[PDB]
Amino acid sequence: KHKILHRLLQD
Amino acid sequence: KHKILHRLLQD
Amino acid sequence: EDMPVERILEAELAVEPNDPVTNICQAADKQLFTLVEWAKRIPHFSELPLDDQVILLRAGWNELLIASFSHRSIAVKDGILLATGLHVHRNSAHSAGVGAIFDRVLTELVSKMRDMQMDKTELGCLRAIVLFNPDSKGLSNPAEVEALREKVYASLEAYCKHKYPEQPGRFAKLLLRLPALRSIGLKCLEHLFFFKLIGDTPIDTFLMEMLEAP
Amino acid sequence: EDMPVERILEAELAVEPNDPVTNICQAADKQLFTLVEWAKRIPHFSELPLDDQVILLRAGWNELLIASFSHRSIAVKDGILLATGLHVHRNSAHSAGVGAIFDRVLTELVSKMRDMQMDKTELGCLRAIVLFNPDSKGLSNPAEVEALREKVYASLEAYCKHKYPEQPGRFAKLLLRLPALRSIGLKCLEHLFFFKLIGDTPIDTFLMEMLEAP
Ligand SMILES: CC(=C/C=C/C(C)=C/C(=O)O)/C=C1\CCCc2cccc(C)c21
Ligand SMILES: CC(=C/C=C/C(C)=C/C(=O)O)/C=C1\CCCc2cccc(C)c21
Repeated sequence: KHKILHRLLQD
Repeated sequence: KHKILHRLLQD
Repeated sequence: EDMPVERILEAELAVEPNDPVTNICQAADKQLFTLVEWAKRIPHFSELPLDDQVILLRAGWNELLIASFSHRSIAVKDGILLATGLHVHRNSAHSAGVGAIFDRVLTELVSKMRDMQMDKTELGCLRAIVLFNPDSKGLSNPAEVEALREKVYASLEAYCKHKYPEQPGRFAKLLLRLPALRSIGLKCLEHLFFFKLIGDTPIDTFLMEMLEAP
Repeated sequence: EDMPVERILEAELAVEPNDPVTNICQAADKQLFTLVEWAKRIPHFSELPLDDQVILLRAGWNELLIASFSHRSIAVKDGILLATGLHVHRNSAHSAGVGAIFDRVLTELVSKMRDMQMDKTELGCLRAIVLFNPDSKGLSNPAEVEALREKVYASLEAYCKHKYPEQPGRFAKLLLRLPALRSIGLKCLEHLFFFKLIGDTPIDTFLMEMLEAP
C-alpha cells in the first residue's frame, strides 16, 4: 500500500 | 442550561 | 503573577484521596463534582465570571479527568485505577469493545507519565493549563484566560529546571503530552455520545449534563 | 544533537515560493508532494527506515499542511491563501458548509500566529515537532523518533530567548498551539472522509491515498 508515498520517499 | 454545574460553582 | 505552584499542588492533594464501561461512566460522574471543587481551588479561577467558569469546565472536563486517572494509574500494571477504587485491566476494556482508546491512554499517557516520573505539582499545572483554555468558544474575555494560562506554565517551567536542573527539556516534554491528551480526550467523548445514543450503559445526571448542548 | 534551526528554515524556504471545498482538496493534494520533499530536507528524517518515514508522514500530513497554509494566511484578511494561489474567504467557506472548521482555523491558528508574529524558523520547528510524532502507531523505533523531537524543540527554545529575549514565554506559547492544531487536524480529516463517502468533490490520487488504511 501507499504506492505514491514510497516512490517519492525513495527517489 | 447546565443546572448542576452552576449550582456547584455558585455555592 | 500570583500563580504559586504550591497552591496548585494543594488543589490536587485536596481532591485526591460488571461492564468495565459502566464503571468508567460512573467514576466520571463522581469525579465531575470533585472537578469543580478542584477548579475553585485553582488561583484566580473563581474570580472569573460564572459563565466563563462554566465554559472552561465544560470545555476541558474530559481532558482534565483523563489526565487525573492516568497519572493515578502509573503504579498500576496494565490498566487504570478509578476514583471509585475499581481497577480496569487492559483485557477487560478490550472485552468491552473499547480496547483501542484504552491502549492509547496506556501508551500515550499512563506509560509516558510513569517513564518521566511526572510529579503531582506537574500534573496540577498541566491540568491548570488545560482548564485555562483561551480557545474555549463563548469566553467573555479570552485574553484574560490566556493571561492566566501563561502565568501557569511560567511557574511550571520555574518549578522545573529548579527541581530537575539535570533535565533541561522536562518543561517542553510535559507540554508535549497535551496534543495526545486533546486527541484522546476527543475520542473518549465520541464513545460517550455513542453510549448515550445506544441507550445501554447507565449515565448519571452530571455526566449526562456535560453531553448537553452546546 | 545536530538539529540546527538554519537547516529547518531552509526546508521551509525551499518549498515555500468554483466550490471552495474542491479548491482546498486540490491544494492539499498538490502540497502532499511538496510535503515529502520538505520532510527529506529535515535533518535525520531520511535516515529513519523508509517504513517509519511513511508512518510519520501519513500520521501528520494534515496537521503539517494546515500549519503551513495558516502561517501563510497571516497577511490575509478573513480567509486563507492556498498554495495554488487561490484565496478562500471566510464567507465563501461558510456558503460551502465548512464555516465552523474554517472559523476555528482563523481563530485558533491564523490569528494567533499573526498576533505573536510567529516567524518561519518557528513554523519550521513546530512542523518538525509534529513530523517527529513518537506516538505514531507502528514505529519500529518510537524512542528514536522521540529523541529527534526533543532535539528539535531544544533548538527552538534556543532560537527563542535569543531572538526574543524580551519574551520569556514565547517558547511555551508556540508549543501551546499544537493541541489546537491536533484538534483542528482531526476535524478536517473527518470532513475529508465525509467528502469521499458522499462522492462529490474531486479527490486526487495522493490525497486519496492518505485516506487509505490504516
Ligand atoms: C470522558 C472520560 C472520563 C473519565 C472519567 C474517570 C474514569 C475518572 C476517574 O475515575 O478518575 C473517559 C471515558 C468516559 C466514557 C468513554 C470512555 C471509554 C473508554 C475509556 C474511558 C476512560 C472513557
Ligand atoms: C486536511 C486539509 C489539508 C489542507 C491542505 C491545503 C489547503 C494546503 C495548502 O493549500 O497549502 C484541510 C482540508 C482538506 C479537506 C477538508 C477541509 C475542510 C475545510 C477546510 C480545510 C482546510 C480542509
